[PDB]
Amino acid sequence: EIVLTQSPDFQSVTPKEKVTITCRASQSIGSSLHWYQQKPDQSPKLLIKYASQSFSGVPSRFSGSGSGTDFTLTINSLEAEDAAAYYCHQSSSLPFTFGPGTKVDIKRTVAAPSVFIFPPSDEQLKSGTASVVCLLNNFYPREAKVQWKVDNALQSGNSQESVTEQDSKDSTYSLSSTLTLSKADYEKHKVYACEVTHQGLSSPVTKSFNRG
Amino acid sequence: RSLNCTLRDSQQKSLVMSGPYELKALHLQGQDMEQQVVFSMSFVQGEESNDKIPVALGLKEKNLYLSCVLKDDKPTLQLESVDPKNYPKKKMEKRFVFNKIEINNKLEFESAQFPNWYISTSQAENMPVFLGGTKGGQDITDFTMQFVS
Amino acid sequence: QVQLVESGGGVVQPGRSLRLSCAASGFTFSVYGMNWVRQAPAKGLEWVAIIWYDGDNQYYADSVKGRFTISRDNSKNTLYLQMNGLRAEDTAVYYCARDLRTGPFDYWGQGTLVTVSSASTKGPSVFPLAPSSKSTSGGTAALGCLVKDYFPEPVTVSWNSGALTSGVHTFPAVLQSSGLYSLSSVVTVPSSSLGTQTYICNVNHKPSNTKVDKRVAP
Repeated sequence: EIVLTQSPDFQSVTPKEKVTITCRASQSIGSSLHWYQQKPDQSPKLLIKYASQSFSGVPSRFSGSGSGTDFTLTINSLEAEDAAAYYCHQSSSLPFTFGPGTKVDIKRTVAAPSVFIFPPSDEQLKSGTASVVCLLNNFYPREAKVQWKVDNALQSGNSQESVTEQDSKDSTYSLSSTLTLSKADYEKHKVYACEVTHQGLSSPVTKSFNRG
Repeated sequence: RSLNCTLRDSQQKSLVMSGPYELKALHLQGQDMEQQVVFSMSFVQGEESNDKIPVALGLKEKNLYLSCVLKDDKPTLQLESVDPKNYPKKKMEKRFVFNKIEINNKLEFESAQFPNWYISTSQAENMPVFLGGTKGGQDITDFTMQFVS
Repeated sequence: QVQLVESGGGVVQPGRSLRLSCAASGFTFSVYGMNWVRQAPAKGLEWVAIIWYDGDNQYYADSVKGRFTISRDNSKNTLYLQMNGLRAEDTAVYYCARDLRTGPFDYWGQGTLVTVSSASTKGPSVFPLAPSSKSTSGGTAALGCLVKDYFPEPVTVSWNSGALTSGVHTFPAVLQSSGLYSLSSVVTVPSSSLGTQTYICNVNHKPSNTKVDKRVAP
């Protein structure tokens, strides 16, 4: 099959500036290279058809170039709504193949997360489990570290985290971390804290509560 | 020298891709005309005359070229997989060469590998595009060319 | 105009079978090639299969060849995907897609999720993440709902029947060891609203008949 190499896998770009993403075919595909955009929680959409033709309804800021093996997708005057995934696909020969994709991050001003801690609910504690939630709201850049501390002890193998995709309007990310313990283990300790390290904060912030 | 075009038979049927290496001829209405195969017609070296012009027919959006080969010892039209890096060539292999004939304001495509055999369509809807020996009978050998930008 | 609607997605045990369908409208279905494109959770796009306009010819990706069958019914404007000998690697959102000249995929459906696992369907426990002094910054209070231990994906989370959208963050689900999923949905609201405006997280999990309208009280 024809292998499609997409470069880069991720790119952070300043708004109103230009973004250039390349697609490389292992064998010559002529002009049969198409570009797609996939926004979070949405189905993919055709941007550019046959290397350089803009599809019906696509804004003029999206342009495609290339022939043979090397192809480029250019996004002129980058907007916050362009924070999405981009894919190249070849139709020159069967089987049809896609590139691995490129994620585009919009470079806005540094924003510290507003950190919130949530103790386990009375309802969950009644069922025999205890989940502590640490929320990191509206921050930029994406790079953020959350550490769980229970009575001055660093936690491992008992937490899971989830990050949203970049917000299409405010260009921020939000992160949720959940520490899970049994009801018995939860009742043995008092100080529950989530330590947050982010560029926006002057010093690493610690949001904590006492079980009692 | 090369040009991009769409070919329609004398009965106005459009040519569409039917499989990995298959073309079919059917009538397409209005908006569906965007489905017609885009051909890459290249002017190649060969036997030149006032009646015949040697051409090569590529699929433009595919790594395919129309080819004439013997299948069950009968001249057969096929779509052959090629390396687009090497094609189009000035001196094209015989099987890919077609003689572009101007009749009565229509176009005919005779096989250079098998003379008196032409690119043909059935009178019937949605039948494969094939190489036919008969000229002025069952098979349609006349086509109209429409340039694309 | 063009509309592509997928159906048949759900849970299927490894080695078993599932049949997908796609209802098409707003174009001459009988003259357009139809395709299946898949996307595993948090992964890229992968072309599955193609069926040309008249349904006479089909082509498959190397990863599904001999297990999957693509078919169409031009009298009913429906595209099908018969998936046999299913393995964990087949877990993906399966998109219905129309092609232009056997080239770009010009129109796409909404996709249908196919979960290939031996896990049992389980409804989520909806726990409130109550707004307190530990979840308040100035005049803004953060609250939420923890949608814990459910199977399979997806869950839909709305706030106040969809009336509350600003400041809402619904986190992508995390898959646990047990085979069960867990997610969180949060919202930052003005502190003055607490006690007067009712905050309900509407959690709907169709595979288990679960519909929870949990009250998040401060």
